[PDB]
Amino acid sequence: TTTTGESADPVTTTVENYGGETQVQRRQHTDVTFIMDRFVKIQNLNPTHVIDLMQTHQHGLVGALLRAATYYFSDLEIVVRHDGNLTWVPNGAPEAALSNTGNPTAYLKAPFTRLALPYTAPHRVLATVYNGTSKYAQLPASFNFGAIQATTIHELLVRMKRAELYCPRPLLAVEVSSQDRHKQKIIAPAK
Amino acid sequence: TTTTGESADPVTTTVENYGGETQVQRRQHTDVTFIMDRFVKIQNLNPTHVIDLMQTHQHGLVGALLRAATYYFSDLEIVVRHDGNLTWVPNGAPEAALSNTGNPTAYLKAPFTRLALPYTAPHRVLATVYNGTSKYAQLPASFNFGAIQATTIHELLVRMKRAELYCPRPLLAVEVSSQDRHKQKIIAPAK
Amino acid sequence: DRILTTRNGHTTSTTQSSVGVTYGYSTQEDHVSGPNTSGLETRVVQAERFFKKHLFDWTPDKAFGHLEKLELPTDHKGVYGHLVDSFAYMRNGWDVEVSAVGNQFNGGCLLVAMVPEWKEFTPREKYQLTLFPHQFISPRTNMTAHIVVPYLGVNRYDQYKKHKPWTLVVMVVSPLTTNTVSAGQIKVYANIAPTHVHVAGELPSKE
Amino acid sequence: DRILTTRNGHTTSTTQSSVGVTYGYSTQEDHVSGPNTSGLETRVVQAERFFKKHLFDWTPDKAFGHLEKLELPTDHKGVYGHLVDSFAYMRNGWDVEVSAVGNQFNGGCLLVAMVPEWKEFTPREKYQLTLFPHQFISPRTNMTAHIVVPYLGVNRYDQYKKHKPWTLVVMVVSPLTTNTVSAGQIKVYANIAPTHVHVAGELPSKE
Amino acid sequence: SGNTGSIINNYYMQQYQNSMDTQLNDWFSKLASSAFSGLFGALLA
Amino acid sequence: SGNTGSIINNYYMQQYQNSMDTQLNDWFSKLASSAFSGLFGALLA
Amino acid sequence: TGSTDSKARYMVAYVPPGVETPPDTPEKAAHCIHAEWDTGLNSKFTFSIPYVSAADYAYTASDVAETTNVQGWVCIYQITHGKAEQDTLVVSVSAGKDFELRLPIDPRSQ
Repeated sequence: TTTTGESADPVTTTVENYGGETQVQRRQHTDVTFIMDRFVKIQNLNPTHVIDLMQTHQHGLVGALLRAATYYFSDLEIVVRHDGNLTWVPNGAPEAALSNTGNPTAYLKAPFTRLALPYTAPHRVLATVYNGTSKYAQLPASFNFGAIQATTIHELLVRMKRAELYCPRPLLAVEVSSQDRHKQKIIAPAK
Repeated sequence: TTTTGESADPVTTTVENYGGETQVQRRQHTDVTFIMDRFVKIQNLNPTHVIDLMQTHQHGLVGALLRAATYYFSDLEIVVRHDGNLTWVPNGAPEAALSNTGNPTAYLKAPFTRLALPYTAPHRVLATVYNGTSKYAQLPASFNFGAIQATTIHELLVRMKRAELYCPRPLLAVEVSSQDRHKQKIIAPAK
Repeated sequence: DRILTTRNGHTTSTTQSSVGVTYGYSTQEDHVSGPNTSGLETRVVQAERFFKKHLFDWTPDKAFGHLEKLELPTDHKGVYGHLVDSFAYMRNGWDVEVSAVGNQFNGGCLLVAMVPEWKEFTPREKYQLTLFPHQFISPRTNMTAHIVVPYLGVNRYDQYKKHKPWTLVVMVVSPLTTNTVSAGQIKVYANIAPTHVHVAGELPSKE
Repeated sequence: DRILTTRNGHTTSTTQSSVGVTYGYSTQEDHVSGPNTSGLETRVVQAERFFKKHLFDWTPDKAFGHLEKLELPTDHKGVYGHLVDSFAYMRNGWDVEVSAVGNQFNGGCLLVAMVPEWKEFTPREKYQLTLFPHQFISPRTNMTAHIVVPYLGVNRYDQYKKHKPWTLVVMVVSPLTTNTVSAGQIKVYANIAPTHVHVAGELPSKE
Repeated sequence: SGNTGSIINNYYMQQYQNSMDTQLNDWFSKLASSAFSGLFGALLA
Repeated sequence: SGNTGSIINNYYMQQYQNSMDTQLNDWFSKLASSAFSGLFGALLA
Repeated sequence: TGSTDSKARYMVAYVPPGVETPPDTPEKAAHCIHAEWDTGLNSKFTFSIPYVSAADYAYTASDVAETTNVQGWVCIYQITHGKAEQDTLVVSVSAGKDFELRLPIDPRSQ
């Protein structure tokens, strides 16, 4: 295909131009809701922890794809391994509320607690980057999914439910120095 | 029945030729999908293990029947007894991926973990023998059902689901030296 | 009807001692246009014709189990061979005729078989080579065996310099016997034609 | 419409400075199946694709009449070339693109012609090369000439190792002129595709 | 919707399982679908 | 299909339980069915 | 991106696996699937790299053991140019209509 490149209009040429035949494609695995819908680790934890998806690892499957969007929306599931009872409070609650039973509190049941939580931010969508300040770099404090507290929080997994992503941003593979290809050990049978 | 043996056309004579009567036969137990559909041991294990059906024992019920086919297809179930969490990655994944939670990871639940896995090879069918090389004897590295990893893998059972076999190959019973029959202790009541 | 004429391109073969044609695994080919060649494959009928190869000399001293094999494709100095060097991927089936000309006073028997994914068979496995597409050649009855097989393999197209899906196998079932009026040995030849030849991925010239 | 894309097999050529396509002597081929091949000819579409050749460097010092030629077929290291060695007889037409890339600040003019049965032309005859299928390349207007010709000759099929019916000719009509903003020389290339390739009379292998 | 494959309904009502959206659109799908294909000019195939 | 005997459906959808086949045949059954039986010649029974 | 007075003619070829090294000249590469184009009013040319392989899918990653690339090469040549010495050809890539990715994995070091 020949065109005006400067206009930046999408152009998708096919193998038919030189006699080939375009095949059928099945893209379920790159569907946004599907791909974000799996548990990933949060990692930097404390007994009092504010749920912030930006604490996912930046190169992890979910963390990288999330950072490759400017705005997003989703509900959430969490799996928490903790000592003591686990309390959760919604976005906007005073940190002091984490000490009370009247807020959703899960009594310990081995091996860990799994819960479904709704989006509770006061904004219509959240952002992974925010160009400005929120007080009268970092993200506004209101970008969170609430907070949890237990005597000890050993592990925390989060899962984005019914995710929506808006305005794509750069997503990078590892840099290559080999001058030809990034090579690594791909799994193969023994002996 | 009398025929031209050289042509090698199938000929199935019956007892009717001399006055007998052919009976009803029920062959469900020799149905291919049915017979391959049971768990068998894998045996040579490591904390990082690539699932390769050719690691079944060559004289085991499943291992021998599998080797008596040239090509095959199937989905899979596995039972794994392991320490730590178990992670599985599909055919083609970098071995390094086994360390991450974003890949199907099963948290330990005694006594072991049972999972259903889909066929994930890039080929339409796999082979038990391959006459050639795959690099630019052994089987191409791409003939596998993914890999698993845990701190320790104590035991691994595999089960072929909806198996399909193509192009029969030799299947041998034990060799006999007795000159008449292979004899062995068949189970019989005590005293 | 013992007299058969087979035609492949501008080449023919006529035999008056045949016992028919054996089709192995199928009587037709899988689809030759799948997703892996993106519609860029083409057929080359000029390659679909007979080429020849001497396999071995069947002599009275070769015992049961003596096995001779020919992996396919083999070195080809004609059109088919040039395709292997000019295209990255190919697929084709085989039309195979094996002849063993002695006379009717010879006795004995040869098993002629086409084997997918060859591997060296142990002596015990040789008792089961009839599981593969085959015919027998027995001097009292025929001098020719004829087998037709389709392309097969884990991949829809192949790189024959790296993998050979089919192997022609000839095995002595009962040793060649001789008389005062029989031939003393029988030279065994193959007359082979590739079928439904398709290529994809034209390569650069070497110079 | 100055933008033209030509496709021959799995090869394409796109030009944004063309002045159309000139058809020489005919817009179709004579019959490819006549009595001289007894119905044994076949078509080889894998040979019908573009191959490349540098013709010469057009520099300011070459005067009117300077002539460069390329007899066809020429040495070919691809599929078409193998056909010349594997079959006794062949026939094909030609789809010819000649490009002369300088810039629009160059002046001058090249005559591009296809000549049947080449013979060295005398200087006076050069004034009449426009009797043959041709186009001009003049930097102020186009960088590409495009000519399509059918197979022809006293014989319906030919032995290209003994006779070359067509010759591509490029002749300087007006010398290349240069400025401070123009290119200093123009390299002239040919992008050629054989068309309607038919072969007959398969040859033995050399080994 | 997403990575879930239970053939059977959810034991809990939707008003509990998820947040509920209120009202007062696939841009990239439109953008990709709108892409030019084929050539431009005149073909001599 | 195979060695399974639950009278009741599977709790999970098929797209999850197994891989899904796509399209672009029992040779040995045909081969065995085609076998000659009886005799050959002339019977005197 | 050259100026109006700079012209060039380019060629792109898809070289499948099967040769030791990529062709170094347009003439050797002409026998491959390829496209040639010249510069003019339309500054952009797009070409589809076809999926041609033995298996129906290919691995996205590359193994330490594979020396020459399993899927072949793309070679870009300049046939010739006129006054285009400092002028450039910007190259970008996008997914084709039937491009497909399957089997999600989480491979980076974390």
